[PDB]
Amino acid sequence: GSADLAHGGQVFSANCAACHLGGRNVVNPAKTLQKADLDQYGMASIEAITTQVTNGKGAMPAFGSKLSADDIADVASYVLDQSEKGWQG
Amino acid sequence: GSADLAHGGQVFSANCAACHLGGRNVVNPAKTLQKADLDQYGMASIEAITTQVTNGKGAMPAFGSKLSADDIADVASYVLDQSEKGW
Ligand code: HEC
Ligand code: HEC
Repeated sequence: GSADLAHGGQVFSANCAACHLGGRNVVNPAKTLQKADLDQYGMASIEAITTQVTNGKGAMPAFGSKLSADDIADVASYVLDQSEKGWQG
Repeated sequence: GSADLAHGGQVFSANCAACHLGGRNVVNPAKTLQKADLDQYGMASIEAITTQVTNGKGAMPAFGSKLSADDIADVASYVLDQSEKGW
């Protein structure tokens, strides 16, 4: 596909899969990356995901000082794309 | 003392149990709060626990901007005390 989504998947594996492998949320099981959960909590957008990745929230760490702006844009795109695809395989 | 440990337990329930319930570690089972693990990684002290809680590490979030210094001292004392008596 696109370069952005591919790089987003690498940012995801290295920074997010520890808690969200395959769209899970092993820490807070009510707040997964499945589309229904993103929709329930108003997180089904690039800007909302970007805000939470940048600032952290609750038990989720912040990445705003550790990732580049492009890294965060790409990982947000990857999450939204995988969520729309049902985190298939 | 007893006051510190009691408040530490409340800070722990509100901020740490999501990942460390009963002294475990839902994200990385190799790095629990059990005495053997704290000893292995040099984390079996108020100073070490305070630092990690304040700064975060890896997938563990930082709490230094969200908790008072007293909150962090107390939760550190709680964790050390639980580890010594076995969670
Ligand atoms: C474990 C330490 C995590 C890391 C690593 C990542 N996330 Fe996370 N995420 C975690 C928690 C505990 C929560 C809920 C926070 C709360 O209190 O509300 C979240 C939530 C999200 C969400 C929203 C999910 C939803 O509302 O259903 C998103 C979109 C999200 N997380 C993305 C994300 C990214 C992109 C990560 C790597 C940069 C990442 N998380 C890491 C726990 C953890
Ligand atoms: C999930 C989002 C966590 C939250 C909430 C808390 N901790 Fe944590 N802890 C977590 C991880 C992923 C790790 C290992 C980090 C690494 O990469 O090395 C830890 C580690 C600790 C340790 C050291 C344990 C050991 O070395 O065996 C301690 C003492 C510790 N965590 C304490 C602690 C406190 C007091 C918390 C609430 C304020 C807390 N953690 C929350 C994951 C998560």
